[PDB]
Amino acid sequence: MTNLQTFELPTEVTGCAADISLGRALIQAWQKDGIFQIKTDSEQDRKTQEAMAASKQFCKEPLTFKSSCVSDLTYSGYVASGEEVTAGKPDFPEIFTVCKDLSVGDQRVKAGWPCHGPVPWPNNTYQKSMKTFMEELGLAGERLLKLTALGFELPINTFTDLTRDGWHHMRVLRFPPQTSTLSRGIGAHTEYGLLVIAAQDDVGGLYIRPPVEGEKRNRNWLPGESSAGMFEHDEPWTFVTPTPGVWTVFPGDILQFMTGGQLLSTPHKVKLNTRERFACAYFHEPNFEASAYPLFEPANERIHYGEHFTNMFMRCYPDRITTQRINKENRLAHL
Ligand SMILES: NC(=[NH2+])NCCC[C@H](N)C(=O)O
Ligand SMILES: O=C(O)CCC(=O)C(=O)O
Ligand SMILES: [Fe+3]
Repeated sequence: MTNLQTFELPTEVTGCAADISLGRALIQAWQKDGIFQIKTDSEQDRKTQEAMAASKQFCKEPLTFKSSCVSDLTYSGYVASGEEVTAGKPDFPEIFTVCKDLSVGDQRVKAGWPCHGPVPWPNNTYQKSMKTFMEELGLAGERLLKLTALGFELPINTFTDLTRDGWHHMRVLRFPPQTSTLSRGIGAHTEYGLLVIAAQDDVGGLYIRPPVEGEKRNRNWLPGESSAGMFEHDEPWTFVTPTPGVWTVFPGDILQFMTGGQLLSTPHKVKLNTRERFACAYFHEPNFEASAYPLFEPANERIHYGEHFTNMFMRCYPDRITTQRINKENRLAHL
């Protein structure tokens, strides 16, 4: 809580002795702190700062242009400050969401799969910066998933077998400065996939909740057990202090389900600061068609990830044209 643990990942994870020891240490760090940091090399750091710069430049565009970067096929594109709701309350960052960039010629888009479509990019320079960043983030996610399997003494590709053509996506965020009566950036929530890899500038605002002995956690993938808003005003909340040259990593709903709670989907929230805050949250996700399964309970329960993703994003954006078209064309009922 006072100081987060920081790890260096190897370029390749093969299953050697050092890989197993590192994977164990990563799991223990999650089980104690709910989060850890990983050191970035010069290339990872450059691509991070390049993405932040593109984010700041895009936010300087007029609102009428930013609001035009929307799609009714995919949730990729702009989200205005105040548009997204968490636990019914408006969240206040402006966001650009980057999901899998699929042309209208892609077979899944022609088949009308929910959430599948081309990103409404503001320009190609912004596109190149975000795609390059997400390639680098994906390499880290695969390393982390192999180390996580090794740390549980599972076959090395237990999780990466679910992430071939994974539904990886990213939220490019700018939080506005606070007012005297409003400091809620995003309410307490958990993410939906396997891993969250996050970067931030030096302003500060992210808080996470570590595992708490005796504290039962809602299973955000079940009806009536949303994690949105839970524990929001009760300690403990660890401040994720801005630290140069690191990314933060914590698990999502799928890891909690697959490990039977031995890993918890880390609740987190953002408070507005006295200055605007830029951050990027990347989500290393299963394939949209993947079905996650219990690893430690020899059980019929499954999570169809794509269904979880679509359910979650419709609850984030009930009035977005993407949500309207899913309802109008029964795209989720179809799924
Ligand atoms: N699309 C997201 N990842 N949103 C993160 C914030 C929480 C989200 N509004 C929810 O209700 O679950
Ligand atoms: O602001 C951050 O660092 C993370 C924001 C976040 O949790 C999210 O967008 O899901
Ligand atoms: Fe989040």
